[PDB]
Amino acid sequence: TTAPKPPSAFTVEAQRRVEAELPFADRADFERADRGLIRRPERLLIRNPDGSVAWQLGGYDFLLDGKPRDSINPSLQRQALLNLKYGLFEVAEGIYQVRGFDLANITFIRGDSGWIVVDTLTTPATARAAYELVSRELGERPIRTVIYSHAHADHFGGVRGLVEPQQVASGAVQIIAPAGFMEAAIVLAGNAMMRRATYQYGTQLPKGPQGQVDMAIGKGLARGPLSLLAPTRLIEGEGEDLVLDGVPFTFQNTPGTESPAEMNIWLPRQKALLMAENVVGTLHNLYTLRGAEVRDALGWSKYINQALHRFGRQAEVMFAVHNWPRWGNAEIVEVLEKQRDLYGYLHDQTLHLANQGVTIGQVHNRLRLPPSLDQEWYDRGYHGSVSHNARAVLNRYLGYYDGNPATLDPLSPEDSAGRYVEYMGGAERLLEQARASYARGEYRWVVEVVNRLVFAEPDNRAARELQADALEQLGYQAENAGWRNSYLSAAYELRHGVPRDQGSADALAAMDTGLLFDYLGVRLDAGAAEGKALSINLRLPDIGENYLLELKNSHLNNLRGVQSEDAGQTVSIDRADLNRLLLKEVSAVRLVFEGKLKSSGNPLLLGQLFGMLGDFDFWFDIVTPAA
Amino acid sequence: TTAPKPPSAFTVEAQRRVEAELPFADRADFERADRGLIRRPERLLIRNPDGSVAWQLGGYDFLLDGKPRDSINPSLQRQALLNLKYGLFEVAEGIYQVRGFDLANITFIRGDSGWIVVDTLTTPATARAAYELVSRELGERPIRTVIYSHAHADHFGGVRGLVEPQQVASGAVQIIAPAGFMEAAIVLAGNAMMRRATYQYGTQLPKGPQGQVDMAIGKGLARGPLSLLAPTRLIEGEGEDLVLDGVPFTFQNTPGTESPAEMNIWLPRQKALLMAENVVGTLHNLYTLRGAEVRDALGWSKYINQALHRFGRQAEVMFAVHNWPRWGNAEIVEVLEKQRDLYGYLHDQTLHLANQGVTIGQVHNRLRLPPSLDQEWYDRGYHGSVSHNARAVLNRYLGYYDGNPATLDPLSPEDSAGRYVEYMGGAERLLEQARASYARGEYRWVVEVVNRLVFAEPDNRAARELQADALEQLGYQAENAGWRNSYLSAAYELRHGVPRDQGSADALAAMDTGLLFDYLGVRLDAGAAEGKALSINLRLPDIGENYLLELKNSHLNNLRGVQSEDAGQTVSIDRADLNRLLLKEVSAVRLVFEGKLKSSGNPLLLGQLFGMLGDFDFWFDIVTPAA
Ligand SMILES: [Zn+2]
Ligand SMILES: [Zn+2]
Ligand SMILES: [Zn+2]
Ligand SMILES: [Zn+2]
Repeated sequence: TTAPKPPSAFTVEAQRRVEAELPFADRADFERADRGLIRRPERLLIRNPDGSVAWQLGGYDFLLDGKPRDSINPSLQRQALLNLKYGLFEVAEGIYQVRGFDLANITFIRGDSGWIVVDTLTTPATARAAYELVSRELGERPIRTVIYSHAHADHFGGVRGLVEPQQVASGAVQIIAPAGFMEAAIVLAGNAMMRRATYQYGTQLPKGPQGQVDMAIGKGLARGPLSLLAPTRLIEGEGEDLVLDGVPFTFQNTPGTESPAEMNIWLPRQKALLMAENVVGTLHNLYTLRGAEVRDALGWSKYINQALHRFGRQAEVMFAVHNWPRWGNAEIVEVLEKQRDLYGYLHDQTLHLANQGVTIGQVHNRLRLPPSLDQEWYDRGYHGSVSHNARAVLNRYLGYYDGNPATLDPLSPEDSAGRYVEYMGGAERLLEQARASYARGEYRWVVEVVNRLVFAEPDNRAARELQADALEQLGYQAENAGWRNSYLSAAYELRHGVPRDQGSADALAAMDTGLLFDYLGVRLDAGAAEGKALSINLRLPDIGENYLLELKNSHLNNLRGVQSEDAGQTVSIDRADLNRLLLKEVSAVRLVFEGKLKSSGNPLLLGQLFGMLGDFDFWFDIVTPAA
Repeated sequence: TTAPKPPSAFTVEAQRRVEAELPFADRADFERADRGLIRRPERLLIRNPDGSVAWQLGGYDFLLDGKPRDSINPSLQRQALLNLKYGLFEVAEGIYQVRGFDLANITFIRGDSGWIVVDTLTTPATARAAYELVSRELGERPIRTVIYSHAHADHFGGVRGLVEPQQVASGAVQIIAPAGFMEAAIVLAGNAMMRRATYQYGTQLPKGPQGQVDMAIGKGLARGPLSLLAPTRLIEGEGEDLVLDGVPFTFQNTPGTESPAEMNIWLPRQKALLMAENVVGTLHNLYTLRGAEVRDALGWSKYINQALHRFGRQAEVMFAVHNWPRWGNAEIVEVLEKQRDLYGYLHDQTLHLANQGVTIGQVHNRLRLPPSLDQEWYDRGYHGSVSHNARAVLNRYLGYYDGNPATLDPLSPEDSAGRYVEYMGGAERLLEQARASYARGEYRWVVEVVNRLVFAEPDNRAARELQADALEQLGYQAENAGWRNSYLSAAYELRHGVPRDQGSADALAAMDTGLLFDYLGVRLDAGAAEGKALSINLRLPDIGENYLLELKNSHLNNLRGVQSEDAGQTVSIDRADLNRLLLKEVSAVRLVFEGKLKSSGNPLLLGQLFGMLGDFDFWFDIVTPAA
């Protein structure tokens, strides 16, 4: 049947096992998340200018009860409660945070004349709504300075809810980031990334006991326009000691951790340590299951130890861009140490195992945390997991292949499935014996093999539903947010199928010219390029950039700071205008007649180049072979 | 049984099918490889100071008749002959390389008063044996200058074969390398790598039609001591223009291509362009099979184009650190162009398909090169392959997890395998069907499925012998040198089982202290460190260095530039001696009595720490679960 089935007796047995292993008697965080609450709006409904709902908490009311339900891992349900403690907070003297308005927190520091604001949330609507609370409770003041902790959409995404661009250009507002920021915010596997993000965040899922419950570092993500205002000042080297509105500020770049650009903030007046997303109320991801580049556990662990050693020693509160503060120099030194040696263990021991021959596809089943790290709530794998970080690590050092030539050149799962089912007595006998495995709770095994049958015959109703039940039974058990979301999302589309009938200005403007052409490079229908050849000098004089375009062997090349004598067209167009072109906010025909788009040589060639460009459908099949 | 089997009907149909796919008619490389030949010595026999053979070519005699064999892919056979074209060569005026003294080429350039040497092969014996031949053939000259094209050992490792410390330190010999060479030269999965490397290079195989025929960038790899001297000057920035003993050199750095530190070299006076390992006679690795970090196809494509646009236009000969030179600006331009568009198409088209939802499991079965690139020998996947570079590329952007929560949390292959065999009736009905499939040629199917049973029942001789039979046919088929070797090394361990048979001073000397201790942390047995906690101030007075060592929650941390007044112990020891300690040249005890190892605080802690350092077996089980 197509609906969410109650937890099975094993799934419950699993939840009972969690009670037995995790120190639930430690309830301190509940006090730490309550501390300093200034205002908690009775209800929260934040609306984008479109009329759409960015952000909403009432779909999580069923959590407010605090009662058990057994289709939720009880450790995860605990984090889901603590992430529902939203509103305005004092962290320390003149430093404040609004939590539970979005995935991340926005943080307000008092200066002599007005707010220094750290990060800005995902979208303008929630940023705005958050600063309005700061204006209602603490009294209205202007935003002189906005600091990006690190280069994620979670933190620069609502900057247009707070300030608007002429304040920046005029300089009523400054905007600060670590060196690396603009390069790091910016694409090339974005369609793939955003589709597998629907899984990881469970975006089709309803909010509920069988659906979405929590996203580890927050409830979830706000939806709406993404914005992006460039920094006017960058922190270089190892950091800077700056004064902003008369408040002293220490930046400590940790490049190449949870982001390529990132920095911790040390506030010596309040003895406050704002640790970016380096350290939060969860084991962070080394590899997001969304799809990404692997992250350096080792430099991660090493930068937390540098923070322990320069600031952790003399700190009084430690707070972050997600989750909540911990006060007390003793709790601060311990947590930092434990987090330091979390990313260290994951790293050191994963590779220690790999130096004993344990592959990328075994290491997750062998690595376990020592008690002193497993028994911490801030060390649970809510966002990242022990399992998939150790592979991520393994994958960082040795790549995807396990050393075994049996798997050096595999057949696609759809083309391999048919013979798997034929060897196993066919579907009806594959299933029959699968149910027997289902009926004793080997949900990790049933998902692997029934998967084969769904790929061999994706119209087989029976294959999908059983696979779904194994997947949903597996999700109810999940401690990690992304896992739970991911699993249940699969079950959703096996039961119903996928949707059938289905830009940022700031982002495309943020995107480097060279990289646009690199993004453009990904466009190319090779079928259309086959046999083709052209070269085109592009010049964009607003930013003083000249590029050589060269298509040949079904590949678009681009090279900054060179032109050719032999190029068959010269195009001359401001980058500003070229974005409007790709954003369709002007017509090219309108640009050329305006004398904004200039041409010499063959005028067709640029048009030909863009004619050969395919597109990418958002709803591609993940759980079945292509429809 | 235990011996190698003939090519099957389906193996040599496959060998045939290459027949028409590939232009055996262009044999123009053969004149390319023959040209400039000054001497191919009678036979090649290079020994180390050991008495053992570094290098020898007489085991490749079977190819010298040059008759095709169906146990070899005819394209690899073409390369394998081409790489037999060893000896001393002229490339241009006053430019010579010896080829076929090691995996790479060594390059001698005439100066006003001596040689400029570019690269050093793998080990001191071969580089000295090269240098002697050059000295016999066209006169003894000193090497005043040695240049490292890049940071792989097959190019620096033979430097002590040509020079040694006092001529460098007197300044009679300078050493040029690209900035960042030393960190690039030097660990953390050093053991895993190497053992998966025996399979890549097929160190266990015989040289024969039924073993190791070639290694794509050359014959194979010489065996010997690994040396390394430090540079005296570095090329920084985008590059630099020097005059060495009257000869004008231009250096174009290409960092983060085949090596993190690399440079192409341009010689204007002969119009000669030495293209490092950016451009050689083969599709190179993006992802080495032994296990390493994914490399950046895109930067690689672009640096070739950049070189195309600075030099290629005006080059007359283009030679490289592997394989053979090519003459004619028209050819030289063309080759470059194709190579540029090769890695770029690889990068773009993987990302294109990925953006349409083609996962890490399908992509290599989707992507194909277009003819222009396919039908050039130098674009053949001998070293790297289109099939594993795509997956690497997909892997660099999205990671190892293909998106399907059926694979999110797999059971190890040896805990699921059993049911995979019970699912297929039993080791009876798996072998029955599997030998049926073997008769129809389905070798990529069979190596997958039987590996289920070899993992389920790692003693079953019929599973082991069949798996081996299917893997060998695949190895004969394979166009790739690593692939072939891996397939035919797997076969060899399945049949005979894995040996039960049972370090470079310069290498450790060049290893940063932090990095040395990062690796020691990896050696830490997690069981012996549980619950303990110690902190050590390490001082290394020779190099001015100070480290804080901290073990806690089962993790070894190390921190440069820090000292704690609460450390339980302070150990004071020249890095040079800590080297010697780790190279077992000298004992801990003797260093105490020579006043070379001093202590204060708790004198025992350093010993306790080292006591908790475990060890690794080299010969770990790859083709079966851990014995
Ligand atoms: Zn982030
Ligand atoms: Zn965030
Ligand atoms: Zn190399
Ligand atoms: Zn090499």
